[PDB]
Amino acid sequence: MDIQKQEVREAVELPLTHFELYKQIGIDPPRGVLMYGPPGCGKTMLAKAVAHHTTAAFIRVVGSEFVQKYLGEGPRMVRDVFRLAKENAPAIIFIDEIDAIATKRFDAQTGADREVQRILLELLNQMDGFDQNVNVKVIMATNRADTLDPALLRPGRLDRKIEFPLPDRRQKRLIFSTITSKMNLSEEVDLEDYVARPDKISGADINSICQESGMLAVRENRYIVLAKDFEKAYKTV
Amino acid sequence: GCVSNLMVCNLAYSGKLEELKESILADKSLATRTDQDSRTALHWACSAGHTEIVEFLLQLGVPVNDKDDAGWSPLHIAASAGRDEIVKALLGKGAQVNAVNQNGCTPLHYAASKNRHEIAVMLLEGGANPDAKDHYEATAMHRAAAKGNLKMIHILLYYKASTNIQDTEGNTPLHLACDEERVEEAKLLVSQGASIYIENKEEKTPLQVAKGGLGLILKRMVEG
Amino acid sequence: LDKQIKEIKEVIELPVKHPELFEALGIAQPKGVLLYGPPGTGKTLLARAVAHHTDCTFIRVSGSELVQKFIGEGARMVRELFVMAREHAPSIIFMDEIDSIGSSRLEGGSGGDSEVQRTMLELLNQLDGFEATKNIKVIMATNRIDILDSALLRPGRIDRKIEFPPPNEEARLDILKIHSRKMINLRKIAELMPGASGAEVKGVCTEAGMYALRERRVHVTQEDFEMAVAKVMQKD
Repeated sequence: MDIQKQEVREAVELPLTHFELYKQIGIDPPRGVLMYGPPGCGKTMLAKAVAHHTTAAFIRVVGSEFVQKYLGEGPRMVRDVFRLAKENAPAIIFIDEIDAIATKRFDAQTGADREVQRILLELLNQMDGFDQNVNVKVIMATNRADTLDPALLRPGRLDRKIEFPLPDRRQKRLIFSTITSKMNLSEEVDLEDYVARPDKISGADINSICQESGMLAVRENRYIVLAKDFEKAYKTV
Repeated sequence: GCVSNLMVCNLAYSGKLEELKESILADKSLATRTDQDSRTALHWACSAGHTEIVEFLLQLGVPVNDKDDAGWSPLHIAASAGRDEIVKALLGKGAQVNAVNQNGCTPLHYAASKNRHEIAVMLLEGGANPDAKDHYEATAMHRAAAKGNLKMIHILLYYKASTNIQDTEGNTPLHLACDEERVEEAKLLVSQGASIYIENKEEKTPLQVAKGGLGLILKRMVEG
Repeated sequence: LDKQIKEIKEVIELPVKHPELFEALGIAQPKGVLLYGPPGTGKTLLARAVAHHTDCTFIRVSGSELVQKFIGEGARMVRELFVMAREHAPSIIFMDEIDSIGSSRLEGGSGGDSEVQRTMLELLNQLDGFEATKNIKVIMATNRIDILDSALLRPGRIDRKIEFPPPNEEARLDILKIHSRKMINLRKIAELMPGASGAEVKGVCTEAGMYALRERRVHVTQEDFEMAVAKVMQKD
């Protein structure tokens, strides 16, 4: 890494205070950060790291929070989160899995998805009008970008495309130590074959895999997790 | 409270000298009793790293080759734990230097990967096999070259160890050293006889794996 | 980009502010100009910069792929774009997505690009065929032999030829003045960093805002741009 945490650091959390900086420095840093990586679910460890480092609100919303038979409450929700973002604290909006609301469709029998993507174009014009004197920081990541529309990835909207196929061995040691340091550890719990093999096989959301190993240690029969739940959690999930 | 079901394992873990000697000298059967993890007082005694307790257990004549349900020998415990004197006692009693655990690893993998100089020199001195491969077909040079253990690779090359062990994918330890941008391990292994022609199943050369012009000094050190 | 703005003011800015030159000079309407060369900088930032000084909109054709799969099945659809151009009279048209060095097969790429060549043929046949409103022009952008094919499709009747100028001295001073009027000594730093592109100075500013923001300086000093020169010389 060393460029992901630095670019997201100075482009996300440094402008998160004294709003006058956005126009004191001139060109406001782009707020659009598009993560990738379809092996695992992912998109959670960094949202938690920001949720613990930065002390602010976080109004997370699943990508299908407004996909209903109605059309309202869209600009009401995003407008209320905008006005509280520029009113109380610039909460970071987490819009994950935009492929459900970004799928191509020409037929008019499914005019609900086309209608809510026309609302997505309405708020697209809103964020077009939200480039001057506004407190907004919306992170938008997904697992597949081959089906994403060109209007979303247009320059000026999403100017950061960070790729994360696999973390390096040092980031493996850190991503395993940050979760095994709190949980029950032992001498059989080793990071050598688990730094070698998970570096060969492509796998994201390693923290979620260790949490699944916690679901394999939730029996309370064995007080300390061992290599059986680790390798079994590797071959299963 | 208690981290283990057997009391002798909580005593061997908590370092209760006089209480472990009172319990074992009061009942010799408690020494070799098995727990749910198929471990005895020797496994936890070598785990905590106490000299007098493992010298009492090994003094009475506890089987040094007692494996758990997976196959974790006590030498993997003293080597992987990072305890010099415990490895001195286990090697002093005749432990298997090439024991096979669940994944077929040897104490040279865990000892060498943890950058333990004295444990690696003392294990290899007793007659350890440098070319011993686990179930994943990986030796200790993949891990030592993956974590940046330069001096460990060097002292492994003191005992005439091979540097062209193919992994389960086919990557040599040079691919794992150059993958992490280890310039010193690349110049050392290539300067000592590393074969760059051996490819993996992905058909990737060590020059293409490394970036930033490192393949240029790789081929430069190969031709030169 | 001194040659592009100096040669573009009388081609684009003629129907904008001084239409009397059409009668007092006896000249016709320039239908457009094709920009050939390395698409480093100035293909879109300058079209939208001059298009921003004109306060006009920007309409794209998007003759590349994905239009036959995302938008139904696909169609020609240039007359509706000419009605939208009729409503928004100041409509600047420019090809940017198809501008690539990959269209050099001459077997299938000459056809796939020849569909856009047909699009600009019929656009030059409607524009050259009749003129209802002003400020209707098209700008081409290609890198491969298709430039010589554009010369094969423009028989010297209504066309303009402007080559991509290198980052000359005045070509950097004037583009830094025009790009500086929207927002320290910019002259000497505009003199002491020759490069390969036109917006390289803007790249120096973007690579300097993180040091003016890191050091919390009230004004960008010469040392900040001096570091940004090393930054662009390490990224480039």
